Amino acid sequence: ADPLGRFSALTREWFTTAFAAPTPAQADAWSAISEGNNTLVIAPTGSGKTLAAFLWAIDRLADPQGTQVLYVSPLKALAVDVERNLRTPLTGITRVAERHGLPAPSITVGVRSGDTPPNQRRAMIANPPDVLITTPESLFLMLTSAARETLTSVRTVIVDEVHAVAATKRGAHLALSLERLDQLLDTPAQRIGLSATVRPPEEVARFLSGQAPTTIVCPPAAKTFDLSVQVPVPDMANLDNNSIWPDVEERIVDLVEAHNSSIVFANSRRLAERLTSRLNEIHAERSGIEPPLLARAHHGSVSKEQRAQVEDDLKSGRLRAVVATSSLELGIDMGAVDLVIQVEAPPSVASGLQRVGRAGHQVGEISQGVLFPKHRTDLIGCAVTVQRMQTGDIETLRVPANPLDVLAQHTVAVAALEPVDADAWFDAVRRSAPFATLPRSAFEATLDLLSGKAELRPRLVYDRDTGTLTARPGAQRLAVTSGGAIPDRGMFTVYLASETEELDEEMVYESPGQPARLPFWRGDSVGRPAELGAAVGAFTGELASLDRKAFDKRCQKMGFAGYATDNLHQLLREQREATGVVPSDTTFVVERFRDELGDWRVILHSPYGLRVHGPLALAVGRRLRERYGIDEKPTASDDGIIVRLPDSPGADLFVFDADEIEPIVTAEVGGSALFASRFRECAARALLLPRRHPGKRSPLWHQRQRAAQLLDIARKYPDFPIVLEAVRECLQDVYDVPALIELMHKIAQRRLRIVEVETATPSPFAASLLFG
DNA sequence: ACCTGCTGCGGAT
Ligand SMILES: *O[C@@H]1[C@H](O)[C@@H](COP(=O)(O)OP(=O)(O)NP(=O)(O)O)O[C@H]1n1cnc2c(N)ncnc21
Ligand SMILES: [Mg+2]
Repeated sequence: ADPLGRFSALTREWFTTAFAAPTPAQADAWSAISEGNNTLVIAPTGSGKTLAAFLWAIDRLADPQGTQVLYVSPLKALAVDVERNLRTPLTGITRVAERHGLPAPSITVGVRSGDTPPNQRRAMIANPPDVLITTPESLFLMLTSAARETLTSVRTVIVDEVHAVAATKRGAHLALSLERLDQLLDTPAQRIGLSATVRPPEEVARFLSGQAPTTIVCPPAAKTFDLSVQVPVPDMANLDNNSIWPDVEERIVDLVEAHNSSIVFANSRRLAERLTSRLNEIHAERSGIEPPLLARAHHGSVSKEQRAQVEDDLKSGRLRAVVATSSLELGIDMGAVDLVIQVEAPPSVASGLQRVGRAGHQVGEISQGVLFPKHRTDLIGCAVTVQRMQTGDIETLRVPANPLDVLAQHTVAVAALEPVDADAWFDAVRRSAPFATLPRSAFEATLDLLSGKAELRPRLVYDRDTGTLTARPGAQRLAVTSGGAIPDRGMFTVYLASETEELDEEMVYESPGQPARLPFWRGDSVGRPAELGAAVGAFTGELASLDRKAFDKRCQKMGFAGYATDNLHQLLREQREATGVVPSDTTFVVERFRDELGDWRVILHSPYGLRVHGPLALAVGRRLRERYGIDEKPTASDDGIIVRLPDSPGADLFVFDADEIEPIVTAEVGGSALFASRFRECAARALLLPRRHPGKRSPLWHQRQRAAQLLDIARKYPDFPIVLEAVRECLQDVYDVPALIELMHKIAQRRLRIVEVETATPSPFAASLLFG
C-alpha cells in the first residue's frame, strides 16, 4: 500500500520530505486520476485536495508543447492563491532533481482573469503556460478568440469548488465551455472536481463529466469545527443603545485582538466597507493612534491593487483582520488565519462550512468560527446553521435543465470565429449535463431566434439546407463583452428607468399618514431552501418546549456565548405568549391584527423559505382579487407571507388543494414582477437585447426599457424561447413547487397544523417580518 | 430594530 509508488522517484522524494504522509483523499484520488478516470474528490477543507488534483499532472510534466493543465476557479482570489501555492511543489521537485544530479524541470504557471493587463494577455498567448489558471468567464473568452489555439494540447482539467457552480447557469455556462474545449482536442481532457460540500455526489459528478463516467473519491471525513454563536447584548428587544452594532463591533475587535489573523465575512460589500471603518475606528481609540490599520476590506469593488496587497499581507500574517464578502469564501490557504467570524447567518450551510474552513487551514487542525446574529430571528438562523454545520446537513443541488439562454450565448460564441455545423453543435451541447435531454425542437427554436423570426437584434445567419450557422458582423465582440451568466442586478435609488410621482426592481414593478405597502425585498437569487426551512421550524418548535435545563444543554453544544441563551429563550417565550404556540415544521400560525389606521393585517407564519412562499403568494393574490376583490399583492419572505386588507380575515386564505397549486402558479407567474425581471436577465444573457454601444453591456435602465418593450410583443407568442426559459427559471430554479405541493398535501392530511390567532399588537415573529 | 446579499467582466485593428 504505497500511494506515491506510482509517481517518479523525484516527486516521491519531495512529497516525503514535505508532508508526514498523504491523506486518504490524496491516496484515493491519485489512484483514480493515474488510471485515467474523471475524478470527483469529496473531502473536508483540511485534506490537501489541491495536490490530489495537481501532483500527478505535475509528475508527468516533470518527466523527461502548449498549455497542458487547465485549472478553473470560480473566485479570482483562489486562482491567485493556487498560483502562489504551486510554487512549493515545483520548487521542491527542482531541489530534489538537482540533489540527485538530474536537470531541473521547467514548469510554467500562468493566471488569466479579468485583472490581467492587455500586454500580459498577449504574452500568455505568445508563450502559453503549462498550467493555466483561470475562471469560467475567462475560459469562455479564450475559447471565443485566437487564444483558444493554446488550449489544443490540454490533457487535464481541474474544476475546483465544483459545488459553487453546479446548480447555476454559471456552471451550465461552464459546462458548455468545457465541451467546446473537448472539441479542440484530439481527446477530451480528463476532468477533476474538488469540493468539501457535495450533495448529492452522483449529481455533482454528472455536472463535472456530463456523459463520461466519474470515479467518486469520498473517504471518511473527520473535520473538527469549534463553532460559537455570540450575542453581546442581554436583551435584543430592549437595547440600551440605538443599535446592536456597537456591541457587536466591540466583541469582534476583542476576538481579532485575541487571535493572529481573522476573516470577518459580511453578506454585502457596503457592510464590509462599513465594518472595516468601525473596526479601525475602535482599534485607534484603544491604541492612542490616529500605524497599520487593524482591518482592511476585500470584495469585488475593491481595486485589484488593493486586493492584491490584502491577500499578500494576509498570506504573511501582517494583516490581523480582513472584512470580506464571498470573494474569500473558497479555497484560499492562509496559514495565519486561526479565526473566522460570520456576521449574520450565512446564505447556506455549505457556505458556512466553506467560510469557517478558511481558519485552521491545515491537515488535522480545528476551524474556529464565531457567528454574530444581527437581530432576534437571525439568532435562530445562526443557531440552525451551526447545528447543520456540525452534522454536515448541506443542501441538495440540482443542475438546471435545458437553460436556453445559456445555449443561445454559446451559440453566438462558438460560431463567432468560424462556421459551425448545427448537428455537431447539437451533439456537443447534449454531451454536457444541463442539456442531456435537450429536445432538438428547442435547439432549432433557439437557433431560429438567433437567426430569423422587431425590438431585438439577431446575431447569426442560419443555412438550413446546409445546416450551417455563420456570424453577423460584431458577433464575437458581442459575446466577449457579454460578461457570462451572472446577471446585471441593480436597485432603484428612487427611480432609474423612472416612474416618478432605494427599492427592489421587483418591488418597483408593482407601483403623510395613510396606509402604505411594505417594500418587498429579495436579498438575492432564490431564498431559503425547503429542507433547511423544515429544519428551522423543527428547531423552533423543539427548543420552545424545553425546561431551562434541557434548553441550556441544547444551546451549549452549539457554542452559544454571551447572552445567546437568554435571548433565544426570551424570544420563544414571548412568541409563545403572543400566539400561544410558535411556528414550526408541523404548525403554521396565521396571525391577525388591525393597523393603527384601522386596516387589517393577516400574517402567515412558516419557516419553509421563500421558494415556497413566493408561489404561494401568487395563489393568495389570485384569490384575494377574485374572492375578495383586493388587488394589493401580498409580500412574501423566507418566514411567511404578509397580507393587508382594509377593514370590512381567515386562515383558509392560504390553504389550497395539492392538485390546485401547480396550475395556479403556472397561470399567475406570467404577470408577476419576478417574471419581468427574469425575462430581462434571460433576454440580455441570450444576447438579444439591443445595446447602446456594441462593445459595452447596455446600462440597466436600457436593458429594462428594451426588455419590457420586447416582452409586450413576446407575450403574444407563448412559444418564444425567451418566454419559455423565463418561465422555466422561475418555476424550477426560483420556486420549489414540489415542496409547495407536499406542504398542501400535508395540510390536507391534517399532518401540518394551522392555528388562527388575533393579537392586539404584532408578535415578535410578526414584528420581524415587518421591516426591521 | 437588521435599515435590505455575492460571485466575474473584449478582442482584433
Ligand atoms: O498545501 C496544503 C495547504 O497548506 C493545506 C490544505 O491544503 P488544500 O489543498 O488547500 O486542501 P483543500 O483544497 O481541500 N482546502 P479547501 O477544501 O479548498 O478549503 O495543507 C497542505 N497540505 C496538503 N497536503 C498535505 C498533507 N498530505 N499533509 C499536510 N499538509 C498538507
Ligand atoms: Mg479545495
